[PDB]
Amino acid sequence: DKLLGGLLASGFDEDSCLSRYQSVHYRKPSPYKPSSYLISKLRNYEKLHKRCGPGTESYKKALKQLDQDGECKYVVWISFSGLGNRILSLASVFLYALLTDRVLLVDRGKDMDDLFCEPFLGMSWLLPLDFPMTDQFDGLNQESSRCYGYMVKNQVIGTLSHLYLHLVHDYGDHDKMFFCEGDQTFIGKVPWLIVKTDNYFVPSLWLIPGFDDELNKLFPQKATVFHHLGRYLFHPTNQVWGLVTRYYEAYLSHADEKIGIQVRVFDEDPGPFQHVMDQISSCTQKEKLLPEVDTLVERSRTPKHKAVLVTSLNAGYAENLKSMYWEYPTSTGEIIGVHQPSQEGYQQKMHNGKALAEMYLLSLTDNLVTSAWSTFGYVAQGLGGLKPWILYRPENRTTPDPSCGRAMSMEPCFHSPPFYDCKAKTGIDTGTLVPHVRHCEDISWGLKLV
Amino acid sequence: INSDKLLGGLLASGFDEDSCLSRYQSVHYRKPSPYKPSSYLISKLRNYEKLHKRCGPGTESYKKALKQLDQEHIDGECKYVVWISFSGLGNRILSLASVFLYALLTDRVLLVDRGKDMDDLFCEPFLGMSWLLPLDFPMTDQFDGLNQESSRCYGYMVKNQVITLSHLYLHLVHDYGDHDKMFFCEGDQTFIGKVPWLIVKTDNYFVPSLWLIPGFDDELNKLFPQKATVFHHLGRYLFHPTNQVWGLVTRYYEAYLSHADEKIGIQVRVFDEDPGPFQHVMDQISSCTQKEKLLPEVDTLVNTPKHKAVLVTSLNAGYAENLKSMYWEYPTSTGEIIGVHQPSQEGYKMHNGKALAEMYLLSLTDNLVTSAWSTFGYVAQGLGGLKPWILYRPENRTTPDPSCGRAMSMEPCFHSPPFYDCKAKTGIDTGTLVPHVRHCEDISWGLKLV
Ligand SMILES: OC[C@H]1O[C@@H](O[C@H]2[C@@H](OC[C@H]3O[C@@H](O[C@H]4[C@H](O)[C@@H](O)[C@H](O[C@H]5[C@H](O)[C@@H](O)[C@H](O)O[C@@H]5CO)O[C@@H]4CO[C@H]4OC[C@@H](O)[C@H](O)[C@H]4O[C@@H]4O[C@H](CO)[C@H](O)[C@H](O)[C@H]4O)[C@H](O)[C@@H](O)[C@@H]3O[C@@H]3O[C@H](CO[C@H]4OC[C@@H](O)[C@H](O)[C@H]4O)[C@@H](O)[C@H](O)[C@H]3O)OC[C@@H](O)[C@@H]2O)[C@H](O)[C@@H](O)[C@H]1O
Ligand SMILES: Nc1nc2c(ncn2[C@@H]2O[C@H](COP(=O)(O)OP(=O)(O)O)[C@@H](O)[C@H]2O)c(=O)[nH]1
Ligand SMILES: Nc1nc2c(ncn2[C@@H]2O[C@H](COP(=O)(O)OP(=O)(O)O)[C@@H](O)[C@H]2O)c(=O)[nH]1
Ligand SMILES: [Cl-]
Repeated sequence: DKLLGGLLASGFDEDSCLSRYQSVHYRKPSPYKPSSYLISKLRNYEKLHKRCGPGTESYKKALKQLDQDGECKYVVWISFSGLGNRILSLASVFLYALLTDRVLLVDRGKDMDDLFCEPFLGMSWLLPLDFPMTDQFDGLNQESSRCYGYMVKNQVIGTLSHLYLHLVHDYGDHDKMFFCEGDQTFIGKVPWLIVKTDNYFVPSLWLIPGFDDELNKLFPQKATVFHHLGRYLFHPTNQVWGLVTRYYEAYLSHADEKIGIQVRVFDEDPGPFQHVMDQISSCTQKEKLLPEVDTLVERSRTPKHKAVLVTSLNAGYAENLKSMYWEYPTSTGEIIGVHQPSQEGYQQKMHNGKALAEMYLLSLTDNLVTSAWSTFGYVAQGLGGLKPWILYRPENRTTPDPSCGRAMSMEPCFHSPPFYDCKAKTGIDTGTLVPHVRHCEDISWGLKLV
Repeated sequence: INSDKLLGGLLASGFDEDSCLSRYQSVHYRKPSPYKPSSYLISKLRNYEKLHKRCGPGTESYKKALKQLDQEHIDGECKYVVWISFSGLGNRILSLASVFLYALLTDRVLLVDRGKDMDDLFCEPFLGMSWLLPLDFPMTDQFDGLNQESSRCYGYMVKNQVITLSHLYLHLVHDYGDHDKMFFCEGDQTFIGKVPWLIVKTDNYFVPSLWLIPGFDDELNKLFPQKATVFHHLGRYLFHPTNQVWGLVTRYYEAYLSHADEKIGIQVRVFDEDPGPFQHVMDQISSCTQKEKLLPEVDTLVNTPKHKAVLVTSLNAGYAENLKSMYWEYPTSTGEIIGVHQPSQEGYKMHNGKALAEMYLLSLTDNLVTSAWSTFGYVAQGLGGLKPWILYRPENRTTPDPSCGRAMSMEPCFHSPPFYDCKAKTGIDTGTLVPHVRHCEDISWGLKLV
């Protein structure tokens, strides 16, 4: 099923985006099926987009409104921050567009169209380069005159022609009013919304009345939001897809089982660090993801091949594993090969291409280990429909104990959620209101769907 | 008993299997050699085993021969040649094979000084006996200090015209001189053939000059009707990795190489004070493998392909990393699927085990590129019966042009030959006497069998 149970629309040009349908030959089928209601929501979204998208008459008339009522409403996502952040925040803004009957338009930035194919059949999701507010995207912040929070603060609130929503991690109490029901009703009248964020803000949408009922219908399995919208939205270009297929076929395709180890060390020193090496071997072995080796001369008595796919900025962790499985027999007899695609040293177009391909490769494994706080790993696990084991975030360069725990769900984590009761107008722990929105396993104040 | 498991009669049957798994199992991992050992050679090795059983360490005969060393002048039942463990592993493997050939030509028993690790690396080669020099051999504590000035050095005696003896030290190290080189003269071999105990220190593959000695020439021609198979046969006969080293081979083969349709070996050695890696060496490898059609070009302007595995060995990982990137980043011109693998990056016990394992892994490839001057490469090509493509030694950090050329034959090179006409007692170019002994491709000073 190259259509993912109805999630994807047929009729795309194969050759211009090989990954779209051809990736069926590379993963196992997801056991999570999209709701019939979500499928209808997306087919109808594509009709709205054909009706209102760039190049249409309707879109031209709506531009003239920004400048000088209407039947077209929009939300523009600004390109900003690292790739993991961009994939997650873009999926969030898309969900928000579905909840508000808006058209999503994508600021291409430097490379989004170099990485990702078109997701909406017959139109394009890219904001035209001549959109007349493009020169202001960089400057837009909490002090912008059309920043919603800045307008609340100054108490400046007819209907505005447009509104900027500051949803970056450094946002304040006024910006956070975005997550309140009364504020959403006001914002819903504004034709043009511009969003900047580096967070996966999905979970808090489930706490806004009105949205909650719609979300219930869209995702009866509440923790499939990113798994469905992410696989629907993001398809690597042929350039990026080449890195995926060539690495898969050369190094991973002959394995009975594949284990992804997504290694991310939030430290200015590049390492590698012995305590992280120790965390990894500790985790994979105590969870029976990888076998022990032993030093007995007398051996006991066809073996499965396991490929270990390690992604990191530094290759020391994979080299450590490689050596160990080369130097010693496994206690179970299994055959273990360790593979790492790259060692880029730090974040830096070939670099973004490689990072996307590596997230994609991780999403092709059978069992996945990820690193606490890493959105690199959230993307991999979401696209793969994979519930990882999480390597907890170490303090004072001490190997955490326990070294890892299983995730509650495959969902990404919202790192900077609001902690606000809109009704009582006072603070509250938003991770203790409903059973399906809980604090994240890797970051105690984050939120995620379960 | 001319089973492929016995290398066509080269190996004797009857060895205990579990104590040396590599011995007969070598068959599962290589293809069979098209070079058949002559039945003359097979008879000579069986009869060498009878003599070794009669005269070997611990026998009543050995013990009786030890008493000849309890005096300056000595007729016994048994004569020996003792090899001193000296120099790097590639040097030791080749020199030991040369001394063994010399033992065969002089009806002598070979005893092997185990040094620090010969018995941790190699199994016993002579059915029913040990080839190790006993640890209480009277002269072992002299081995380190024997040299050209030693009173018992044959060359010293020749120089000072002071010539039966019970023993004689033969200095056959690369720094030897004109009087030591007299070893390679027929008249001197007649004197030497009288001495029951010879002690040899060498770091050279001295085989080729034995072919220029009357007497030996006739026997060599019967032993090796295909002249350039000397090391291929004796090396395969003598050297079998212990179980601990064989585990390095099999685990690496099974994890990384076993699914390939073709394997290309690239043995990289850079004789330079800096560790590198050097761009001009990368360019050389790239040029060599592409112009010789060993590895395909890539398309930078983009049904059932074959899987080709590239096995790179080097102290520095920079060359394999560069190849791996190029083949990941760009599609092959041919559609071939290319995987790049390097076992170790030693940088400069477990170490000697890995070096030996890496030599054997190279010896398992289908086509082999080697570095000029490198006995590491000589061993690997010899064990595999591979005629390599040689990367010429570069001067002044310039990529040579041509970058590589096919060897004249699979034989190793003798780096420090004598150039002396024994009969006319005068200098001569020993590389221009007989068609089957020529100057090496990679070092014009040396000689090889062709
Ligand atoms: O006793 C406390 C003590 O803490 C000391 O710091 C500790 C402590 O850190 C708490 C703090 O962490 C922030 O995350 C840091 C992280 O610690 C760093 O490791 C990391 O370093 C990066 C760096 O940013 C890079 O530029 C550099 O090159 O490399 C390093 C290492 O890889 O930086 C992050 C912050 O990065 C964000 O900000 C800077 C941007 O440049 C960057 O792009 C951006 O990253 C994005 O951040 C978002 C966040 O949503 C998301 O993760 C993206 O994926 C990512 O790309 C946290 O950001 C911050 O929240 C922590 O502060 C605590 O926050 C609590 C929750 O409040 C937030 O969420 C809810 C919302 O309602 C709030 O408005 C919002 O603020 C809060 O309750 C609490 O009071 C805060 O302390 O812990 C870990 C330890 O490692 C640190 O050393 C501190 O120095 C000391 O003074 C003292 O306070
Ligand atoms: N190729 C590659 N790039 C990485 C890796 N880890 C980190 N990076 C780079 O650093 C960035 C990390 O930022 P982001 O993607 O937002 O994820 P996060 O910072 O881990 O939450 C990545 O996007 C890459 O550019 C890796 O394993 N492989
Ligand atoms: N493991 C490993 N060791 C190497 C490699 N290249 C060189 N060495 C080390 O350096 C030594 C080189 O000396 P020798 O073996 O006599 O061969 P040569 O010096 O290349 O002629 C080897 O024995 C190894 O210990 C390599 O690719 N892998
Ligand atoms: Cl450390």
